[PDB]
Amino acid sequence: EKEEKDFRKKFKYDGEIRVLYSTKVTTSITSKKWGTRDLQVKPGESLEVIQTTDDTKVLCRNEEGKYGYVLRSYLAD
Repeated sequence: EKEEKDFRKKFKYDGEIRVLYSTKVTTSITSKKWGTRDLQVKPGESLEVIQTTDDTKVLCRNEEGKYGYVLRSYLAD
């Protein structure tokens, strides 16, 4: 949706978005920390995991038609 433009906007990343290994949000996930390029996901939830952004970063995707980033700091394996 129009949300894709929001993600692609900052995620000008040109790749093959495909949830290959959907990881589960660890209760120790980010619940307070929220960034413009971050997702408002909650700890203890499950979302689709895309490809690794840089080295230790997994981009989650929601059927909501919007994407979000997650730092390895607070995320599942």
